[PDB]
Amino acid sequence: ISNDIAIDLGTANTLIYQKGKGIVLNEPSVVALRNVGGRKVVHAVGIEAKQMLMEAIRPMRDGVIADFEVAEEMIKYFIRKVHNRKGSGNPKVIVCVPSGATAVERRAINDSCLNAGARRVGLIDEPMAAAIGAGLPIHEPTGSMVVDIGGGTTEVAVLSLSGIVYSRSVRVGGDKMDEAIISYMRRHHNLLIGETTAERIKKEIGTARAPADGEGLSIDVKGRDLMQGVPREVRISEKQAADALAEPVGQIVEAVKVALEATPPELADDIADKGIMLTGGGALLRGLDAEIRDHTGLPVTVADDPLSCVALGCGKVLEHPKWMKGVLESTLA
Ligand SMILES: Nc1ncnc2c1ncn2[C@@H]1O[C@H](COP(=O)(O)OP(=O)(O)O)[C@@H](O)[C@H]1O
Ligand SMILES: [Mg+2]
Repeated sequence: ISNDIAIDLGTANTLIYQKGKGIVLNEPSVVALRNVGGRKVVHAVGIEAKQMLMEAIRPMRDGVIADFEVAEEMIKYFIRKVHNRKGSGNPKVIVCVPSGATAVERRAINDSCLNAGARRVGLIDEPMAAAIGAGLPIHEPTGSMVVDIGGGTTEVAVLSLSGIVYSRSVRVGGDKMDEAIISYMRRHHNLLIGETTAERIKKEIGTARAPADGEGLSIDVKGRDLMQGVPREVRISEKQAADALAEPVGQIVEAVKVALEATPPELADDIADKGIMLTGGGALLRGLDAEIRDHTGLPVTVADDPLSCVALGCGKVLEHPKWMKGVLESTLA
């Protein structure tokens, strides 16, 4: 029985695919730090940390390693958590990393896996894993565009010839959408709300396009009054949430358009045929596909299972390592 794993080390969520088992771990990429005698201690990791949240730290939140020690501890914790005692002790590991990850960041990730016992580590770039999981024909000379909207980043890439031809990331994704909602409630309604409430609003009435409709549906939002601090409830409409999200949505649209203008022709025309493939959790924002379509004049398809696409692509590379080439940049023990 195998301990080989592929890790989607996301800005917001970490997923681990295990050989012969599938996705065995899907947890937020968060650590709870405790202050003990002026020292900071990694007290809890993942869903256990989120459930007890001490200071919250998301060490990968912006698509770069913010805290190396904490990121390493988080990686080791997750690897240890999925380890099977009755399985091999020296597994092969794949980790998905952002395209712009630096040598130092990549070395840190490789070392984390080697220090947890891996006999070999291969790194794969996020948009390649996303394309593979979305089922894009990244072997053909046909141009493909994938737009992966995650937590702290959106990555856009043009693929062909088993390779990335263009890639660019911007620090706008689902986190900035939540922050926009938090900011809207504070400035427009004098109401302090937390990330959990912001995410519920985004999922329930959040949308990339205002209702022609008028104001659309509405929900009740519970928070604390800004000046007072007393619990207060405020009704918010789909129109209002659309207003709140307009700015980060606009920045995601701009990222796609910037990528398009930088797309080396020939490839331009291969794109307007089958369009753009959206993946990542951020792609689940209602109407974002239509909004991108309307402002690029390009067709837009949302990948099946956009939250899991990267993990499933990594898993496919893990299971069928002969299927493709040098998608992996590898390091042995
Ligand atoms: N139904 C939904 N509507 C809008 N956003 C969503 C939905 N479900 C999840 N998300 C968002 O997806 C983002 C996480 O996407 P993910 O691809 O896991 O990011 P990363 O790979 O960077 O960790 C979060 O900001 C989360 O709020
Ligand atoms: Mg991701």
